Amino acid sequence: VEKFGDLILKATEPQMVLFNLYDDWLKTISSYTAFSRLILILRALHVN
Amino acid sequence: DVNPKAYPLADAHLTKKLLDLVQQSCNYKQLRKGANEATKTLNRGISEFIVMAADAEPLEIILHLPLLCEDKNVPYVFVRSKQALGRACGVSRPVIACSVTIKEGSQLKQQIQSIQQSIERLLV
Amino acid sequence: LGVYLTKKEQKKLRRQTRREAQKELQEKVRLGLMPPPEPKVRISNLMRVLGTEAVQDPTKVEAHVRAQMAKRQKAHEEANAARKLTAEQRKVKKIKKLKEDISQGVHISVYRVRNLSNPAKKFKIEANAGQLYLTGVVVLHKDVNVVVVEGGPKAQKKFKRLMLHRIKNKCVLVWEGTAKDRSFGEMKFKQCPTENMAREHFKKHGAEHYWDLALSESVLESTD
RNA sequence: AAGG
RNA sequence: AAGGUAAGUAU
RNA sequence: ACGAUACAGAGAAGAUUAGCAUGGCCCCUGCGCAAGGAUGACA
RNA sequence: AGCUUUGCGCAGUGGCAGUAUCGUAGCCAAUGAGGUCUAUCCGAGGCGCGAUUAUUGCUAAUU
Repeated sequence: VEKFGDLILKATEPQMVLFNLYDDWLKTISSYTAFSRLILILRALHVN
Repeated sequence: DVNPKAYPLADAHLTKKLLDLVQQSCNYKQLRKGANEATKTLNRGISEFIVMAADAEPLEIILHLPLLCEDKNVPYVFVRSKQALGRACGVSRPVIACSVTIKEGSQLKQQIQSIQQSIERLLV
Repeated sequence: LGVYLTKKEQKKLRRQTRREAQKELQEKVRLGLMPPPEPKVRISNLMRVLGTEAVQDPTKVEAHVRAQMAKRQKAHEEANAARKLTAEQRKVKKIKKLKEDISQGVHISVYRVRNLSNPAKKFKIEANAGQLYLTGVVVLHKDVNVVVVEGGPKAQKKFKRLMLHRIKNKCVLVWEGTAKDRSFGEMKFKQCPTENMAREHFKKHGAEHYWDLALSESVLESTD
């Protein structure tokens, strides 16, 4: 994902960064569905 | 008919009201079943009124309860059936004497007082 | 002459009715008249029921599970609401439980109040008697205030409790009893500056003796 | 399938 | 001398 | 009358496995039924 | 007119435990079941027998 790659490449010193991969998902679906959707998205990103 | 020894016998309407109050008292944990428990409640002065059946054979096994009621100033009444009285108490077995105990703050206090007034004006 | 049921009897009845219903449903399913029941699925039950399906289509499976849960909730609400007392029907049950049968007899209570000047108290008495179907009369004098109340024993008890504890000069019950038939209508709150016409009005209904008792008791209290 |  | 038999189906 | 042959040979173990609903118990919520409690309201 | 108590149903959600849940044209039981403690006091089921994966169904696999 560009938002992580550009951030890491642009970084000059180590630092702890907190993100949220369930940005607007818990407002409408359970965390069980959010995790499965995110893992599907990540699998698709890795594969192609 | 019924034994004349049971002179304070209730009519049908009062019988229904008494059985309803006995069932409500059983639901409120305010009832004692049996002649022995009625005697115990009378001796401890925690009895509102005593309901006893007119089919007890012999009836003399509960005729001591009116005397204890008079001594302790507690109203008493006779119902025509020992099987319906037992059912009202929540027990399938016949009951020949049930005692409604005194519980402060109970929601049945007004009904208990009304039944006491009805009984105390029916004996004669 | 109804027969009550013990708690064991009630448990037996409920258990055997539920068992009969379950057996009937199972027979309907086996015979083919009813489709087999689908497993009940919740959010915590989603993966345990369809993990294979939840992996491929997470949002679709989530939507299906939530649709089943919403269907169950909708069925529950429809059952509850379908069997709900109409707003007018609620009044009909209430308007009837408070209507005692005065065919057998009417219970009459007579009250004497030292002072009844407060309009709020007048409205309280009038409304409470009207709701409880307590037909009667209120006669206002300098000291005597005869409140004849006739109706049902439950309404009589409620109204006696009303002026004994809910409403505050003092309130005294003159005489509580029964008569064959009613003799007064709705609350009127007649004003009676003098005793003669108050007695005449009570004689119109044929209940002057209530006025006599109230006047005599008030005189005795004044002398005491 | 073969032996006493 | 034993306590050391596989149970078979075919030919 | 065995045995030799050809074949099989794990020649000693219900080893089962998950899901849901019922059932028991204990609340909570809604609705119905039958009873009841306490209180408020001026012309 | 609201509010609220008790009991009974009907459902919904949730929690807990499977050494336990039922069955009683068997017997006994408030005319007293059962009592180690509190006994001139306690007050309700007990026992025997039967069912069982210590309630019972479907569903999915392998078969």
